Amino acid sequence: GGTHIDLLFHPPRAHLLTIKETIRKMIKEARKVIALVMDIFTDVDIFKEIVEASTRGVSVYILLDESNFNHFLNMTEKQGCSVQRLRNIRVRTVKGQDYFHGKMEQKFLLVDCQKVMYGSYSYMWSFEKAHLSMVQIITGQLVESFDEEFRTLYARSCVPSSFA
Amino acid sequence: GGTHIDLLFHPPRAHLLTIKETIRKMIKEARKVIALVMDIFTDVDIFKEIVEASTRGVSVYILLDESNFNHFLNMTEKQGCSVQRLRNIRVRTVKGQDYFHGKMEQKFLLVDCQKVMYGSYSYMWSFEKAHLSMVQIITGQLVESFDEEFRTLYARSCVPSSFA
Ligand SMILES: COC(=O)[C@@H]1C[C@@H](O)CN1C(=O)c1ccco1
Ligand SMILES: COC(=O)[C@@H]1C[C@@H](O)CN1C(=O)c1ccco1
Repeated sequence: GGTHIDLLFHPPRAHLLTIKETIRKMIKEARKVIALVMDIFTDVDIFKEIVEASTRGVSVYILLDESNFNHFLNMTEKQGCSVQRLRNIRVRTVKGQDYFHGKMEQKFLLVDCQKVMYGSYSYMWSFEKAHLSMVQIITGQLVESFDEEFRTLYARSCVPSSFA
Repeated sequence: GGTHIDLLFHPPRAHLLTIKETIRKMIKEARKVIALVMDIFTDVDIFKEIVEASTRGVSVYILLDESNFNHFLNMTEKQGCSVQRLRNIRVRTVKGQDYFHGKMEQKFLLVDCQKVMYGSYSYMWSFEKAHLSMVQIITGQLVESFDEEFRTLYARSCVPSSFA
């Protein structure tokens, strides 16, 4: 087996779902595991879908850029929905080399070791309404390289300071 | 023919060249055309390579995020190297929908309609020294989709205001 890749764009071009609707669909259809690497995560709709998935029993692992993590924490506080009290979600932070903050500038979503969304869309209102972006939907062989990269990032991640 | 994809990382993992050395190599080996879509372009080494390519006769088309274009202009002024006086380089800007600036958040390099570098590396010192990032080197069938996306972006681009 090879690798299959479909492109999606924001705004949409020659496909039926927006990128955001495709993210929510990927998450709603997850059976086993969600592995997410994201620079900035403030989009409440996407967060809700991930929380719902975790309540069905899906194991969710989230790696967030350290410098922007406060924005995720602010969003989860506003929502009354602490990741520390959700048993099936683990969140850790990843940073680069400071000099000015070094950042984890990689974004992808990996579901059931089966499908990846890889591209320039960040989970924020601005990507739904303001920015131009594109992603690949990847299935097949190359997915295993994303699994390996998620594990690689996970190994260099830290428990966030906030958490006890 | 299908599509072939190799991953590269910053910092490097199981490959010989850094992403930046691979960018310079792609550019130095271009025979015909370079098509670049970039959010922020301040890296002087990469810029030098693109100028050299244009002086060999390579047609270079650069699409830059509008909101960050001043940073490119500042870099080319510091370098004494105006894109308006280089006959084989065209530069245009692309913007999103403002509300706060909407941005073109897509980055890729497309050389000779043959090879693409697609991923999270921006052409700035910070990506060489501080940030974690990854790209794909793509060849084969999927390259034609990047060609089509470059043309799509180009059609929605503007002459930058500075230029006369
Ligand atoms: C599917 O929803 C949309 O495409 C909306 C509809 C119109 O408001 C344009 N738009 C944008 O999101 C956008 C982002 C960058 C440039 O435009
Ligand atoms: C090939 O050059 C490098 O990898 C340098 C060497 C060491 O200084 C680490 N590094 C980084 O660029 C970096 C970016 C994010 C985290 O580390």
